[PDB]
Amino acid sequence: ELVKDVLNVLIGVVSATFSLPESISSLLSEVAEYGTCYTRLSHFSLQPKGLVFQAFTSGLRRYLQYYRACVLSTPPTLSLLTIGFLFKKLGRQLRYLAELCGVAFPTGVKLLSYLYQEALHNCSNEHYPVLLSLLKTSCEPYTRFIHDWVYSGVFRDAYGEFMIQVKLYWTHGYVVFLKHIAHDIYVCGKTINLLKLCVLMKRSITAPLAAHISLVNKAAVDYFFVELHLEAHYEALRHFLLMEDGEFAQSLSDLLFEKLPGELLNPLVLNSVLSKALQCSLHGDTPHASNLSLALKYLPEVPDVLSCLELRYKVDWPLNIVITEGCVSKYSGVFSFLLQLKLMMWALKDVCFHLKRTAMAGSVQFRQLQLFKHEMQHFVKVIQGYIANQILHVTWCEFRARLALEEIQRAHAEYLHKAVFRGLLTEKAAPVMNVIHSIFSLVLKFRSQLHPNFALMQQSYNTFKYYSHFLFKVVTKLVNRQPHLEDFLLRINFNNY
Repeated sequence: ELVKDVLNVLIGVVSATFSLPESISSLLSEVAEYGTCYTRLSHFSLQPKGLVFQAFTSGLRRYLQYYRACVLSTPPTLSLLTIGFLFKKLGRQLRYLAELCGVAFPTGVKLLSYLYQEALHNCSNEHYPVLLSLLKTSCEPYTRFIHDWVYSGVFRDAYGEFMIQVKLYWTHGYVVFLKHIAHDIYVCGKTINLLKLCVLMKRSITAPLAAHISLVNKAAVDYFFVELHLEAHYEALRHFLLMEDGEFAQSLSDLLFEKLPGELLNPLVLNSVLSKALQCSLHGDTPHASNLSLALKYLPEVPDVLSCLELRYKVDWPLNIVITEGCVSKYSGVFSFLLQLKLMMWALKDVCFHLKRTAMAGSVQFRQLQLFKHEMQHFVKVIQGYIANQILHVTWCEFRARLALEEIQRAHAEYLHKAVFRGLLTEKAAPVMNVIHSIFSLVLKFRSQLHPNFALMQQSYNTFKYYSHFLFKVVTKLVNRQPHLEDFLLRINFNNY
């Protein structure tokens, strides 16, 4: 009858006319060449390189068996033409699966995403369910690795199909699905790995996932405050580095300035002056109060306004990862300025005290002399009042009502950066800082000449009044081009021009 011959070609077994009127051969090739793709699949999807490729390979055999189930089920012996028409709406789909595979071929995520773009490309048509059932199982193992960083945190990779592979401790290199969740997964895992050492709407994935991301991060930040006192370290480093606590800088700087080369630089005096300083603090002497390594960074040789010296805080592991080893370096930048400021309010205090013992001696030469100090002191006691208003109070209002895990890195990087910006240390407003040195220098010369050389000092003060009068113009011209500098005008200029 020949029915059992054509039907035994979709299975792959050869026949009397299938090797490996008269026009029936042409209409036979319409069903024959269908079989050439069925065999061309088992030769390609037989193995049980990549793990996601195996599942997609394991998904194909979940389909062909149905194609083997449909055949040999309905027709015992039907008309010849019935076969060609019955296997048309289904046969052409089998030839479509040849365009998908080879009969090179991506692997890993590159394949799990390539198959996705085949869905939207041919969505409305009848190829939607078959492709979907493949994608629904071709991503099954890939969810498991995603199901590790979310629940357990053990990274299980074999060949690199995962898009992510494996002091600083944050060198798990990272670089389709919605990127709104991609970068979040990368951080939703590193937190767990850090606590261990201490229509195509994708709703079936994010919904069981986003519910767990917010609980981890909230428990991660809460882990820091209520147990490791992150809120304390900030409000403690400010007590020591930014010199917020009086009776400490006025005891440290006051000690060092008593000396001024080979002395004052061995670790016997400068590494001990701190342990004498902390006792006069009336605040501290806690586990926080330690780790104040008063270390130096230069070996100078020999009237100026510079004494290079550093003061570094020290931290331990679960806090080292937040407070960057670069941020503390910038505290050292803002510190050497603030210490340099105290050198004025002590040297200027000296001449105010050095002159006190001189007092009978009342003449025009005397009173006209002392009014210089009153005219120079008021300037420094103004620029200091500015610093003690921006870098310690208002920039601290932010970053204190701002906090209440990635954000902690940026919020801190924004707190200090505003402190060095309002501090006239940025290179943008550098000329405003350069002129300050001319002011500070002249006060030191005024300290050297503690009336044998009055006129030598009278010329010095006149140079001071010129430079100060020059500052009022260079800062004003820098307003048309910084709302931070605005408050300086109201500070330097008041009831004058």
